[PDB]
Amino acid sequence: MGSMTMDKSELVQKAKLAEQAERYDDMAAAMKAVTEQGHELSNEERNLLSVAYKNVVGARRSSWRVISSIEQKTNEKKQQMGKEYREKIEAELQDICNDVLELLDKYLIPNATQPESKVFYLKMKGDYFRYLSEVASGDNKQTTVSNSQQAYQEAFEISKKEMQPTHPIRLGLALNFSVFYYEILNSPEKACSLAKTAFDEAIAELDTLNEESYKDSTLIMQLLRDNLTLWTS
Amino acid sequence: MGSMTMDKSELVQKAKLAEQAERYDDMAAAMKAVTEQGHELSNEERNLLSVAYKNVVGARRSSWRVISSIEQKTERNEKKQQMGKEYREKIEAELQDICNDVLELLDKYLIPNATQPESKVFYLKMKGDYFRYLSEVASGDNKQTTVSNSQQAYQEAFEISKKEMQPTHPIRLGLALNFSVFYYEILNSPEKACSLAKTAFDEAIAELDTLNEESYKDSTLIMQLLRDNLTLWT
Amino acid sequence: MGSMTMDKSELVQKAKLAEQAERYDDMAAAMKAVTEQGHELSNEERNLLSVAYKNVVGARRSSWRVISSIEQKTERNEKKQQMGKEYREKIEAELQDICNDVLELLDKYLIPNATQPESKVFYLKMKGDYFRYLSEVASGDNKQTTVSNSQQAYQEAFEISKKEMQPTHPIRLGLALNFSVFYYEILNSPEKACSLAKTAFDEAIAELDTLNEESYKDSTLIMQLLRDNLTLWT
Amino acid sequence: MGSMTMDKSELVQKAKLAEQAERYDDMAAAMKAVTEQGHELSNEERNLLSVAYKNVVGARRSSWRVISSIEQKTERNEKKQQMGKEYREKIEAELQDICNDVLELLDKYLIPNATQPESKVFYLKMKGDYFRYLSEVASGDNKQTTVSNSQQAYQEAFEISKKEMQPTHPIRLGLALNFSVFYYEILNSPEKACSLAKTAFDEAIAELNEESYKDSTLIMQLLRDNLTLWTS
Amino acid sequence: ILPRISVISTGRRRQSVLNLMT
Amino acid sequence: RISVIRRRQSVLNLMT
Repeated sequence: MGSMTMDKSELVQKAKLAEQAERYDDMAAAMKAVTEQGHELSNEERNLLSVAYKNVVGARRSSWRVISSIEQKTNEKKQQMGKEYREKIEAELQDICNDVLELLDKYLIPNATQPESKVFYLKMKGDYFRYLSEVASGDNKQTTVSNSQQAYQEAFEISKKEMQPTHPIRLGLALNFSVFYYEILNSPEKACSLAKTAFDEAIAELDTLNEESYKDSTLIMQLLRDNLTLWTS
Repeated sequence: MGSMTMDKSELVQKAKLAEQAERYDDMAAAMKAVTEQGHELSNEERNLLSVAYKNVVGARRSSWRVISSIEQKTERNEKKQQMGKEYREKIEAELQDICNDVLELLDKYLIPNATQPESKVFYLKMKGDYFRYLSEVASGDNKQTTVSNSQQAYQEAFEISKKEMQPTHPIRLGLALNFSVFYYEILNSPEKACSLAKTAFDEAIAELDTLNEESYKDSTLIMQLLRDNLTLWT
Repeated sequence: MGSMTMDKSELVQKAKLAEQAERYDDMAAAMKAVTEQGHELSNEERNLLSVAYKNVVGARRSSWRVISSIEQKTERNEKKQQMGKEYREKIEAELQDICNDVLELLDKYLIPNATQPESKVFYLKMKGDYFRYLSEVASGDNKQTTVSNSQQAYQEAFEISKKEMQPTHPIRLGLALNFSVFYYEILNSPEKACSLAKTAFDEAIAELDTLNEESYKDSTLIMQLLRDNLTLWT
Repeated sequence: MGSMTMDKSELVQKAKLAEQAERYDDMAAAMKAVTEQGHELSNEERNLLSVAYKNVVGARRSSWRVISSIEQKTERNEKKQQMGKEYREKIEAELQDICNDVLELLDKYLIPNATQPESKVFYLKMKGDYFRYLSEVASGDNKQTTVSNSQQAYQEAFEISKKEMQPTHPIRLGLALNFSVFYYEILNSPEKACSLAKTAFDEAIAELNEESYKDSTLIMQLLRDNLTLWTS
Repeated sequence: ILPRISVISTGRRRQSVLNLMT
Repeated sequence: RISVIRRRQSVLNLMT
């Protein structure tokens, strides 16, 4: 029929069907159209948009890592084909990320009315600028790196004032922001400091006797510990 | 000369990169272009072509099953059911287009350029397979056409393999495996499916008793699949 | 200093050679000697021990199923019946001895020395597994004992895993898989088995959606096994 | 009970059960006891005995190749090198015990009880085969004798087969196949190996029942495959 | 025989996370 | 269900 003649509920039903079918491009297109109608997303619609684009962008990020790795283990012929193929994937990745960042700037962030929603969407902006920064060369890198750091930093400040240390979004923001420091900024100390602080403050508040009730929090606490272990070994 | 100006070696290298990157649409496009150059494919190229299109069509087969399942469980919502129908039909059209491209390749290039029996059996089996995938979603008289075409391709490959190839040949064994699936799933004939599969397993094990099994590891793996399918089927 | 004069590093290297050579009785003997020297096993050594005994016992479980199926399909021939019974009982005694050695190691060395929850779930699952293997061939009051011991070990591992591990942890997933098999096959409770497997699958999928799946390929492999059992059982 | 109180029919039934159970050491033990009763083996008994030991010795040959391949990939660490050497020697000792048991059955029972030329060629080929398997792992000090013993058995089989059997007979063809493998791989004499295999093939192709045609052509194809591999 | 599969032998990248608040 | 897409030879004679 066409997305421009469809109600929000029909596009959401389409997104859910695409998700079950593991057709994430279809899922992303449906949720992009939902977002472009301009109304603040519900929690369910936010999750559908975020999962769709995580999978769409993630396929390209993973291909890019595979092709970059083959580029290094190599013959001028094979190495130039790998460079061209990588630039092919880079171009798709940049298009995907720019679409998401367009959605964030034009719809999601200016419609965010609650602090939890604002932290989430700022963390998302940081993430997708980080994904741009993973492949950005020379010049344009400085803008995406700065735009990533800025988005994370503002979410970091809201999260520490508005959220308890066991809150999964405060934990997840710290995790990804520390990854940004370690990998993009090559500041392993600050990355380790951020992750260890987040882990220590959460373990100080966590109800050890009802850990069953906080598996969303303990998941990211384990991820933070995993990264600290990996980085200090 | 036209829009595609890579030579065969460049295309094969790109197919290999796309396979590592799990980008099977790219991989299939590369191997389709290799095939359309019109030369007999090497075993390595034949496998790249086969693996690429198996992954491309397999994604649609998987999605089709999921959506068709959802479509038949929506008892009340006439609108979840109409949208599910249209989405299933969108996936079917993709599947039909993918199978069409493969069947085109087989009839234009692959089968007419096959001179050894091993190559004819491999491509006729492939023809049987892709008509079988069409049969999984076809209806009415189109299903009659696809089912008969699948069976005829399998039967021809079957008779060639029986006359020209040993029972331990992996291509002959793989043909027996997929042909039995055809009988079981498409023709709904489980006795025919079980008899084909056990006979192929039995004749292979009898011959392997005489041989050193070290150079037949790929035959043994397919025999284990025949074993597994028989376990499920009875 | 006594009969076993090799040190742990030599035994572990011997175990890895035996594995590559598909000599699993040798592999198990090496890793049993490692365990009996009191070392708390590393993750690598733990996996070697588990792979060794899985294959040692698996060979006997497979032979037992073959001989049992021959014995039960032997109607008129009496002497064949009695010979099949005696052969089955000889294989049963081997299987019982293998499981006894594993359970001895678990009760004497492995479980008492497991201080980390991951190790305790791993070894309690193993205890449940080997009592399950005994239950496959036991009868009478002995079967009552092995079924109860298997359930108790699985249940304790299960509770620990849900308190201390995330749904996506591969040891927690593999425990859910084998506990569901225990309900399905040993307790003949297919709906409870499906319910267990479906909750484990669904809770892992929901958590997996937040994660980079490339770091959890061992989890996704087991989730596919859960899904395959669900397909078979429904 | 025990093998020394079992009739031959019970031992054969035990061997067939062991085969189904993929318990080839049990299968060989049953058929060894059958052979040791001293009767000439039936066709079925011969097949069970040969298949059993093919698999028993074949497991060790496969393991020996795997460990040998590992050894040359770890030639720079002393503890792993000596572990590999000791483990290979353990496998070699099992292989040698298996082959010695078969060779003892051949010399004490199978070859002396063979009444027809076809049977004599079969068991002499088998003697050549199992001395060939000893030769595959033989130490430097023993290799000359095991290689000589293999060649002598194959040659006696070869002379009888040329006198008493049609070029098309699968046992004559199978002897030629394995003897040529002996020449190529053990005696490192590839010209003689190819000469032997080609002559055997060309002699059978000139003399080519639908059932006798099927069995002979399968081994003829194996001769062709080895010739192709060797002249490549 | 009722088919079923028990767990088979099983035998390093930093982690990031997406929050899916239900 | 599943569907799917050297060394010198020696031989053992198994007469029937």
